[PDB]
This record gives sequence, C-alpha cells and structure tokens, in this order.
Amino acid sequence: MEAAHSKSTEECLAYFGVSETTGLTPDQVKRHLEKYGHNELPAEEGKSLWELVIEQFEDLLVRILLLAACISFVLAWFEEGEETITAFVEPFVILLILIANAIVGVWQERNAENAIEALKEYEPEMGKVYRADRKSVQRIKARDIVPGDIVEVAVGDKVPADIRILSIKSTTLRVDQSILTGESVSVIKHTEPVPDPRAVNQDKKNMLFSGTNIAAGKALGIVATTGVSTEIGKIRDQMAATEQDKTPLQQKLDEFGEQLSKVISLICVAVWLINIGHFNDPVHGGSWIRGAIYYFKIAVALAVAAIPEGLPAVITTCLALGTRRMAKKNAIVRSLPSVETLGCTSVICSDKTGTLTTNQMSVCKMFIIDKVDGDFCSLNEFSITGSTYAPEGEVLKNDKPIRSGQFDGLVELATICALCNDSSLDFNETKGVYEKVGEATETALTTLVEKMNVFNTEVRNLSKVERANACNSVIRQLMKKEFTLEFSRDRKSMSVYCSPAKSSRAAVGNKMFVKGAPEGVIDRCNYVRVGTTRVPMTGPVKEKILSVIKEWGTGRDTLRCLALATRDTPPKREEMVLDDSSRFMEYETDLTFVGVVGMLDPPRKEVMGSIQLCRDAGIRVIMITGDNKGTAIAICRRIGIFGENEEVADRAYTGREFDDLPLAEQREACRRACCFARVEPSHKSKIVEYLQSYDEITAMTGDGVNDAPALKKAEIGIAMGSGTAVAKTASEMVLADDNFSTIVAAVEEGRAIYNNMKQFIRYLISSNVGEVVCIFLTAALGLPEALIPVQLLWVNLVTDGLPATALGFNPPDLDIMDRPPRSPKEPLISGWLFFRYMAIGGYVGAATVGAAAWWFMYAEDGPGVTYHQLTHFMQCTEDHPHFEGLDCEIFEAPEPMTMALSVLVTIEMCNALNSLSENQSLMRMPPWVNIWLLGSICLSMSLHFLILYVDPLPMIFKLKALDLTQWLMVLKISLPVIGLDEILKFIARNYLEG
Ligand SMILES: C/C=C(/C)C(=O)O[C@H]1C(C)=C2[C@H]([C@@H]1OC(=O)CCCCCCC)[C@@](C)(OC(C)=O)C[C@H](OC(=O)CCC)[C@@]1(O)[C@H]2OC(=O)[C@@]1(C)O
Ligand SMILES: Nc1ncnc2c1ncn2[C@@H]1O[C@H](COP(=O)(O)OP(=O)(O)CP(=O)(O)O)[C@@H](O)[C@H]1O
Ligand SMILES: [Mg+2]
Ligand code: NA
Repeated sequence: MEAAHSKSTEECLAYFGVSETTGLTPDQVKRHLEKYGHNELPAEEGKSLWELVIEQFEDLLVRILLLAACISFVLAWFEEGEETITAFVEPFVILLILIANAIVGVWQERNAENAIEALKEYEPEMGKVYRADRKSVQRIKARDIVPGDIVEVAVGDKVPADIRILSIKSTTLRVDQSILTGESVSVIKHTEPVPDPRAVNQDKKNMLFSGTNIAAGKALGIVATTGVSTEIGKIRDQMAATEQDKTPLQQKLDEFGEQLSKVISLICVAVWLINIGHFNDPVHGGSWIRGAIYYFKIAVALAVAAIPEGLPAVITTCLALGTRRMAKKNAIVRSLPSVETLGCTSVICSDKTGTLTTNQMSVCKMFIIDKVDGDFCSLNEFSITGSTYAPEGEVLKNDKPIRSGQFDGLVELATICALCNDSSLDFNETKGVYEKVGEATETALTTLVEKMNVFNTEVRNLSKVERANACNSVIRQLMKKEFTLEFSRDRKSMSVYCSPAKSSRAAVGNKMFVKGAPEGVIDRCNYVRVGTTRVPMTGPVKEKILSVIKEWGTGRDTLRCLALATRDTPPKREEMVLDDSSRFMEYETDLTFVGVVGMLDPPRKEVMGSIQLCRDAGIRVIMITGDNKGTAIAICRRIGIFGENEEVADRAYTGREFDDLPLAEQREACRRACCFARVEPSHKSKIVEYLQSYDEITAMTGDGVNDAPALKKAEIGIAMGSGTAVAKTASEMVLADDNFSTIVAAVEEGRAIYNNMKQFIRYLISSNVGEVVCIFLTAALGLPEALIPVQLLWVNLVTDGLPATALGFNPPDLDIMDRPPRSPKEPLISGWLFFRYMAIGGYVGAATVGAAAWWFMYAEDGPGVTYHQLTHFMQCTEDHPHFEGLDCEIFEAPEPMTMALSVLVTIEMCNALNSLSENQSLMRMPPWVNIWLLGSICLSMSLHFLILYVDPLPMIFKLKALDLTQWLMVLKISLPVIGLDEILKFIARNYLEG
C-alpha cells in the first residue's frame, strides 16, 4: 500500500504489478488479500451485559455492600420463624439498591455511542472494480477491495478506499471531502503527481479518500491503501490509541472508597480489641454463640452506615437537571460527568471563523490605481456598506456616495469579481432573506457586484428573486467563460479564461481574470491598470499597493484582501493544458493589477465580552484560524485575545513556525501562546498534549473527522451544532449555535453546578461519618443496637436524599467568574473542614446513642439500669434473677430506636441548613435563601412521620413517639448542632481566610 500521491500513474501500476485495462488476477487478489487483509475497520467492542454488571459490581463500595447484603441475608434465616419475618427486608433492600445501579449502568452505557462506530457510517457496502476474470466492471463488496485493483467511481458513489487516480473519464472530477473537514465545497481532482511526499491531504489533488463522496464526474483509479491504513483509517487508530482519564470527582470518589474501606476494617480491628476481654473472663457458656451474630449483624450496620448510598442518585439527578439547563443556553452536553471538568477548564482553544466570527463576509473596501506618473502615485480607495449578502448598500469616496460607473478601473474590478467567481446569490421566500449559494468569500464578491452595478442598469423595477443576480448576470453576458483554472494553495489564486460576445466587446477578445492572495498575484503583475489605460508596474506603485494591503489586514480593520488582475493577452487556447494544475501559475503571469478588495468576517457580538469573562476567570483563550498570522494577530487584538499594543512575537505561531521548533521550545510556546495562524493536520492534537503536560484542563473545537482525534484527547472536545456527526460523537459538548460565547456560558454553569454539588456531597459524606460513630460506640460499649441498617438506609436514600438534592439548587456565588479555575487536585474535605465534620459527626454519634440509651435510662416509659448495667443486656434470660427482675426483651424495644433515629433525622435536617454555606452563619445566609431546601425538609419530616404513623411501616420501622416529651427530648438533643457548627464556623473570623 504505497504513498501514491507523489508517484506517477505508471509508477503505482508497476508497484502492484497490475494492468489498468485488466485489473488484478485471481491470484493477485488472493495474495494481496492475505498480505493487506480485508478493506474494513476492526469490529466494535461493546462488551456484554454480563461484563457490564460485573463492572457495576467492581466498585470497592458496591462490593462491601454485596458482602454486607450476604451476611444480613445469612442472619435473616438464623432465628425462629414468624416473629422475625421482616428479617429478609434488610438483605432485600440492599440488593435492590445494588441491582438498581446495575440496572443503570446497563441502560446507561447501552445507549451511548462510540465515535469509532460512527466512522463505519462512512464505509460503503459496495464498490466497483475491474479484475482479470471479466471485461465489464464488477460490483463487489467494498470489504473485499484490495490495494492494487482498479476501481471505478462516479457521481454519488461513496469512495470505498484510498485511491490514486489513474484517469478521469468525465470532463471534470469533483469531490465532497467534507466528512474530513466539513466544508461542503466540492473539490476538483487531477491526475499528475504531487511532488512533496509529506503533503497534507488537502493538497493530494490526485487522490480519492475512502469515505468522501463524488460530487461530479467519473474516474478510474488504482487502490493505494485500504482498511486501517487509509486516511480515515489512520484516524480511527489515533482515536482508539487515546485513553481518557476519569473525572477528577470520579477520581476523588474512587479515592474516598479506597479509604472508606481501610477505616472500616480498622474499626473492626479496634472493636475486637475493645472487647478482647472475652478471652480471659468468659467461662465456656451457652450464650457464647449468640455473640458472633452480634458482631456480624453489627458489621452490616457498620457497612450501610459508612456508605453514602443515596449520593449516586443525588449527583446524577443534579447533573441531568444541569444538563437540560445548559441546553436552553445552546450548550448540548453529552456525558453528565463532563459538567464538572467543564467547570474547571483552564484553557479554551477555539476555531475562529465558524465560532469566533460569523462567517458572513462582505467587502468593505476597494481600491484601484487612479494615477501613476513618475514616483507620484495615486490610488482610489472606496468604502461599501451592507453586512448581509443582501444587494443593499452604497459605494462611497470620503463617505460620499458614488456612481461606480464613473470609474473605469471599477467596471473591470467588477467584471472580475463577477466572472472569476463560482458562487451566487439566491433569495428565499420562506424567510425572506438573501442566502449565500457558493462560498462565503465569493458569494460576497457577487454582493459587491450588485451594490456597484457599474452599468447603472435598472434593477429597482425588479423583484427580489432576480435583484440578486441582476448586475452579475449582465456582466456574464458581455464575456464568455471558456473555462476556469481552479484555486490551489501553491499559487494561492484562481483565474477564468474568457472570450467576448462577437461584435459587442471583441476589441481585444480573449481575456483572463484572476483573483487571489495579494502577494502572489501582485508579483505576477508586470502592469497596473489606470482606468482604461495600462502602465508598466513600477517600484513605487507596488509599494503603495502593498502598504494599503498591510494596513487593511494588519490594522484595526482586520480585513481579508483579494488582489485582482487580468492577463491582457493570455496564451492561446491550444497552448494550454487545462487538466494538469502545475502550469496554472505560469498561465497566470505577466498580469496587470486592476485593484484589490477587502472583506470582513465580523466577530460575534458576544465574543468581545466572553473573551473578557475568561480573563476574569483566569481561563486562557487560544485562537486557531487559517488567516496569515499578521491578520491572525490583528483579529486577536480586535476581540481582546491581545491588547492593541501588547507584544505578541512569542505568543503567536504559524503552523510552519511551530514545526521548525524542537519538542522543547515547542512545549514552551504552548503554555504561553494565544494564537495559531495556519495549523496543519496534527497540530490540534499536539497542542492539546503540551497543554496537558502543564496539567491544564483544555477545551478544543472542531467538526471533521480530521479533528476527532484532538476532540477525543482534549478534556472537553467541543463540536459544532452544524458540524459532522463523527465530530459530535467525539466531543463531550455540542454548541447548538456554534457560538464561542456558548462555551464560556457553559464553563460558568459548570462552576455553579459543582459548587452546589460540592456541598451536598460534603453534607451526605459527613452524616455517614457520624452514623458510623454511632455504630462504633453502640458496639464499643456493648449497648443495644441504637440504629438499624433499614432505618439508616431509608435515611441515606430518602430523608437525607431530598435535602441533599435541594442543596443542588443553592444560589450561585456572585464572583464565580472572577476566581481562577478550580484545581482538580483540590480535595472536597480537608484541614479545618475535616475537623468540623470530625466534630459534628462525633456529636451525632453520641447524640444518637445517648438518646436511645436514654429511653433505657432516666425515661418515664420503660426505665433501666441507671448504673449502666444495661451494657450487659446480652445477659438477661440467662441469670434472670441476677439484677434483672423484669421482661428480658425491652432491649428489643422500638421506642429507644425510633429515638436515636428521630434525633439523627433532625440533626440532619439541621446539618443540611449548616451546609447552605461552608462558612457563612445562618444569620448572614438564612435558610429561606433556598425555598427548596426548606420545602424538602418538610417533605422528609412528613415522610419520617409516615414510617411511624402508618401501620405496615411501623412493623418494619418501629412504633411512634409521644410528641411532648419523647419528641422534645429529641430537639434539645439535635437543635444544639446548629450551634456547635455556627461556633466552629465563626472560627473563620479568628483566621485570615474568608
Ligand atoms: C464516611 C464515613 C466514615 C466513617 C470514614 O471513615 O470517613 C473517613 C474517610 C475515608 C475520609 C474522611 C473520613 O475520616 C473520618 O471521619 C475519621 C475516621 C474516624 C471514624 C471512626 C470512628 C472510630 C472524610 C469523609 O471526613 C472527615 C470530615 O474527616 C473527608 C474526606 O472525604 C471527601 O472529601 C469525600 C470525597 C467524596 C476524605 O479525607 C476521606 O479520605 C479521603 O481520601 C478523602 C479526601 O476522600
Ligand atoms: N475563491 C478564491 N479564488 C482565488 N483566491 C481566493 C479565493 N478565496 C480567497 N482567495 C485568496 O487566496 C488566499 C487563500 O485562499 P485559501 O483557500 O487557502 O483561504 P481560506 O482562508 O479560505 C482557508 P480557511 O477556509 O481555513 O479560512 C486568501 O488569503 C485570499 O487572499
Ligand atoms: Mg478558500
Ligand atoms: Na475529549
């Protein structure tokens, strides 16, 4: 599979040893097929549900829960039947929870979509070849196409492989290579070789790329490469080779579990030690077996107590909402987890024209040579109005409107803009707007024509659907467009050969109209036109021409300049080979300068401002365009990337410059650069690598398969709403409106979503900290179970869930975009915050245990050993006549449990309020700042009473409380929390960080 673009048509045929008129022989096919394999991309890897669930159960916590569920399930079968009945609820609930998550991962992933899978939508099922075993073309499955056999394609055919073109049967071959780039503008292909072996696809003018479509023509080619070796094929490899890290929250979360696990086992260790006496005092007795059940059933309590079971749901319900939210702001986010990382974007690389600008061109300045005499030179600058492609505006000289016709040089400038253009205008009725037909910079040139109808032809007496191509059409009737030498990046220009209409303008007859980048065309001009006369180009006139060119493109105008010229006596037709592009530059020489035109691709209104917020936000911004660097810089200044007088030398690079650099300085340039002029194929992927070495969260934009690898490697690939489907599938976010401003807005909701997200996480996680202390003490003391897994569970999923997801709606700080982007390594809980929940938790742990124990001691509804003998409640039915003297089952009393729980519940609806703000007291940040937070608390409270007052729930979750004494007890136990926190919160004034 050679690199055919540089080799001749004969070279490639010889290489594979194939006959153009015969094709590969059955042997050749067999051989080639074995060596290069089948012409397709490797199959997809969508591992089964079994492999899914297995992963849905690969989390260290989900495991710990599974184990716990088992122990509970095992215990749920160990005691006499009837009275126990509910002891199948504990294991059943846990499992549901787990199972439910497993049910999520399955439906979750199953509806996803690999960007690689999308590529296969580009593989045509069939192709057409010429093989030795027949004379007429064979229509075989693309899959079986091989390097070396002759392929034939025509209009509408999807190119089956990377084909070197041998001969074009039609009069012209045009191809839509958009799926690579996105530009729908078909491209003309040729047959002669392309010298440079390191040429970028865009210049492989004799090549057909697997995946592209044939816009016009029919051609014959020899397959150069196939499968994974094809251009789109190389890309698939890059995209598969690329690995993407976990969201920093997912990182921090996994870490939490990695530690949550060690502590748990550590506790077990400690507990075992606190009750190590059972080795030197327990005389072999019967009850010495009902003790293991204690440790086991307390282990499951320890487990559901340590895990934030509801957290997963709170987070996704939060992100999903934030998602639908960002959507209204035109930011389509794919993959919820991205919302976070988006909030942390350090750098944003944005393509210019589509998103930073509008891609709505319009000529603002023209200029023709007015006078050349000696060193004395005089131009004829003009100005034009009208931003739309709408034929509405006027040409002015010194702000004074003018009749274009009164100028000769202009009538020409006009003819050229009209003839050497493959675009047109069109007026639609649906939305009564004038729409661009061809390419933006051309469709503009036509607009320039209408607005300056040189001949003064009557148009106002015409409808809109004709007013569009009125003056343009007239010019097309004074000259005949024989053929056109298309544009190519070598000569950076284009011409059209023309002959007049007999006896109407046959003065000189055949003319050649060329437009293109100034530098090239001007050098190729030996004469300048001054009206109807011509004069030899001279040093001064040239200098003047250029100077105004640099002003217009370098100055504040930031305009794209097209030099315009004609070849007065073009070569004779018979002397031109119109099918091999290299000779075009030669055919476009000895030209006569007839004037340049400047156009503008206006920055988007909101851009100027958005660029600013990023500055406030400490988010660097990098422009990636196709403009010559000079103009690149100018534009960067016009929008604020750079300061009108800021030094940029070291901050702007052209793709070529960047290449001449060694990996070293190449990385430097990246941490400092803000502008990249003419970026070649791989630059986006490299720049993203460097920005990553400096640990920067970067955002790239792009829309073709060409950019998929970069969009995949970037932390947040950003696709255009109007871009390709492969780009979209490669990106985490899609800009419905293609607007840069949408990116920034998004970054913002990001930062907001996370801030709230950060608190409800802290809220839940801390509770779990305290729940555990309860379970620890309950065991360390030997005291009867203060809280049960089932209760805990309900709490962590429901009672605490609702206020958690309500905190999700906390109002946004006001300086969110004035603070630098959050460091990914920034932990959720540390230092003094660790200390606080360190305390709060400890508090709820004592408050919860004490409360339940209280009902046992000092309570007027079932008193107990105020001497702390309850500690041996295990020993009751044994030595009943010991110190008991009462019912040996009060230890299984429901009230004492509904006590410690109602005290937790409240302590949580309380701690939930302490979480509205990390450091601001409630007298500063009152609870009514989040009506939802209050509304939810009510919903949890009534829900709490639902498990007490109902009748079936009571059996599983105990019997109710007395409201005046039992409940008030609860309050004087919980309510104090708010104080404890406000106290530790106030400690923020004794420190220096606010
Ligand atoms: C959740 C419940 C419990 C009981 C737990 O063990 O959490 C520890 C733990 C694993 C961490 C700690 C917990 O440490 C303790 O509570 C001290 C142990 C004493 C209790 C035993 C009684 C004898 C977190 C919870 O709490 C405080 C306030 O100290 C804060 C933070 O967690 C987060 O930022 C949450 C990340 C989602 C982590 O230090 C975290 O370790 C990390 O790597 C982090 C960065 O994750
Ligand atoms: N249709 C056309 N024919 C001839 N020259 C053209 C042209 N459109 C533009 N030019 C001139 O040729 C030079 C380059 O054209 P090229 O096609 O590489 O530009 P481009 O800026 O449109 C790339 P990008 O689409 O990435 O912005 C331009 O800078 C301009 O001066
Ligand atoms: Mg162009
Ligand atoms: Na990505």
